[PDB]
Amino acid sequence: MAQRQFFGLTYNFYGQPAPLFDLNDLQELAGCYARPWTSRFSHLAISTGSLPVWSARYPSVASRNIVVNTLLGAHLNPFAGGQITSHQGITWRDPVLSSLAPVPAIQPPPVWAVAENVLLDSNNYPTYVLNLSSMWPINQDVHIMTMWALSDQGPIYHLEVPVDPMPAATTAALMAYTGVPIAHLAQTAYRFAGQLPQSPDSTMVSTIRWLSAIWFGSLTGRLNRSRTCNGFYFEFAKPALNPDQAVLKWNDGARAAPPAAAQSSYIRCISPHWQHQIVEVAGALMSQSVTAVTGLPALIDEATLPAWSQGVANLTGNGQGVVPCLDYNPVPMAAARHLQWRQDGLITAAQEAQLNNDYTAYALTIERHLTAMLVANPIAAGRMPIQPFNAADFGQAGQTAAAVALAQAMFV
Amino acid sequence: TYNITGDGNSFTPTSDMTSTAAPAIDLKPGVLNPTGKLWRPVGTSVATID
Repeated sequence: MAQRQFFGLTYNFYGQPAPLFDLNDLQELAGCYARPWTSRFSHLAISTGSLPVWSARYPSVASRNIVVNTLLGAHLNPFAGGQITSHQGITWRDPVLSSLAPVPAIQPPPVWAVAENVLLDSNNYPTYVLNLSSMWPINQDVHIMTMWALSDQGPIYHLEVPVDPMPAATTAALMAYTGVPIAHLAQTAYRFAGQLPQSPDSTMVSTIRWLSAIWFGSLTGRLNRSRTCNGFYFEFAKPALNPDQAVLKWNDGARAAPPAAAQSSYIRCISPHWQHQIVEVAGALMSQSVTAVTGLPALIDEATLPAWSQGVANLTGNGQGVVPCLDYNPVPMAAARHLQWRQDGLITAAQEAQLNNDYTAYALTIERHLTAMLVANPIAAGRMPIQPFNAADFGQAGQTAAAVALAQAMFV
Repeated sequence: TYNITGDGNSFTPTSDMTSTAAPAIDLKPGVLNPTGKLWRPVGTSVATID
């Protein structure tokens, strides 16, 4: 459980002298908030895609995701520093990291450690490791950070399908949640996992992992009304505009072909649109929780990775689990899914496939233009409350169809 | 089969019935073909027609 070298990776800056935010933005953060724990962040995220994700400070959910990380990244360098630093805005409310404090009065001596792009090992800091219990909830948060920050893309999400020994208890419970969107399940899960210093009790753990698969499987095409995980799939509600909300649905059609034993993938999203896709994001947050429990195959090998995030400690390698990451552009996948569906003869392409591809084309456009227009500001001012990214990044490529095919074969 | 060494057997050679067997058959290359070799859409479902 206490995975000793709990080393976590802080984000790089987009050819910036400073970490990604300006002083005002960080003020906003620290100050208008208090706790270093994701409650506040989740509050925003949870509101079932109703509220516009846009604000003056915070362009998207994912935006906030990024400034959450950078916040972390900067302010940790303080207390996680070699001999303890902390000033300029943040001087930690107690050594045990209780709250984001504006500089305690007679406390200058712990400097503001000017770091560059640097991973840190939580357990190498004596304060941190003393407080192993309280460390646990924040490590979760940490992972979230690291696993966006590792790359320059949409989140590196992990998948797991342990085949065969499947707890009967899991089944039973999970059925009761039928009707709800992935989002709220996730929320409860994270809350639990934090609330109790994390357990070896695989219950929780297994459950999240199964869920993740079923979602992903659904989203691909592999999983649907007629091809289920025993009854399990995720139903994409409202077939018009692109908001097609994945609810957990239990319908008995077929029980899909039990894979060979243990199937693992990781997905990333190459396209900035990820930002407005709460679905995608919520799997990634799921896979983080998973991490806390489990020592996942040493992270997505440096082959698809920017130079600053090569050669990292015990994270990227070359000859390990999951050497390449499975990569997608969200709008091509929807097409992929319709493909399968049609190949199976579930449905006529005629009107179904045409219509939704029409709407997602629209949704792309809207998103693309908004993300670009918003990025313009940070791409001219000293402030960055957003993912950094070029227009060529939107490209319909990035191994999109391979991902899909791999996900599928996984299900065999 | 019947005893060959019996009575009733006709010896009637007619123009109508000119000896023939199948001595040889046509095996011209040209003639061997008809035609199309059988193929598949890569190996995946009805998409890869290309």
